[PDB]
Amino acid sequence: RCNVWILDGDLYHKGLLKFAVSAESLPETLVIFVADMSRPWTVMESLQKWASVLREHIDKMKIPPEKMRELERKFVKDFQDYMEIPVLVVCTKCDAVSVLEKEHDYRDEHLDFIQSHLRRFCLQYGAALIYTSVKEEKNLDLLYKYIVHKTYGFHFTTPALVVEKDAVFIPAGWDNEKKIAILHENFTTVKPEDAYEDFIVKPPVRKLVHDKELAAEDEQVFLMKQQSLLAKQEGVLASFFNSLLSK
Amino acid sequence: ELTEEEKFYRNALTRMPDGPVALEESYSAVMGIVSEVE
Repeated sequence: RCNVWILDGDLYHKGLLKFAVSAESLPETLVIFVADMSRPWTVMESLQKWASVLREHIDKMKIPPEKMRELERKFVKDFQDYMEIPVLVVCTKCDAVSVLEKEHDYRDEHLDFIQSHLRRFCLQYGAALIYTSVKEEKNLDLLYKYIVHKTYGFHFTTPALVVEKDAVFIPAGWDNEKKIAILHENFTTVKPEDAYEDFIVKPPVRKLVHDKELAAEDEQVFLMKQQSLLAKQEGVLASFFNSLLSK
Repeated sequence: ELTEEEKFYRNALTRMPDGPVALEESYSAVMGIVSEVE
């Protein structure tokens, strides 16, 4: 049985992480990072937020530098040895892509943009990317198999799927900048180096802006003001009718 | 539309007077009993 630890989204509870991972239990732990595809625009901001939180957590652990470099060597050896600590990025509510086509006029270029961003981030952290949909039950068994493989060392056989928009799967080591360059061919307006935020926009949700506080004047200032007061006492039609007048 | 945060006092956990200390003791105590049983 594999221990499961779900941290609340607020940083106020991030200090609970010390009770989820310890020095003895760090190598046995597999890290899962969730990305919400119903809110794609915050995905990388959230990912650098939580990854940075994990880096800060590992900093407070005070692992010996030799042991830390040993862990890095083990992880990288697992990395380059791939043929056709661990970090796995899981995308949730990818079926909301169907919403993005109808509500925000997205297209294959935008989806290529976000997934190329996600694969470059996975390269940065050496992670495996996967797309899921609990609503549609997509890639759940593929997930479970990969999780068991990477934790218990079980076998794995599924290949990398990078053609379908909402079912992408990339095991660790598969991705590379040359392999990521295929999506940049589909780009016709944006570039790989363009900023996330300028192209993909965070919608300005029409929150109820509470009205200005209307305040009654104080009695003294009001009476002073009253004392001061008391003591001192069509075209388009014309265009058409000009058009039919010139001729 | 009213979100879950607006509907209920989910954020009240962050308004404890002694910070998150009391929440840690709750989680720690669960860790202590499990450590002994294990």
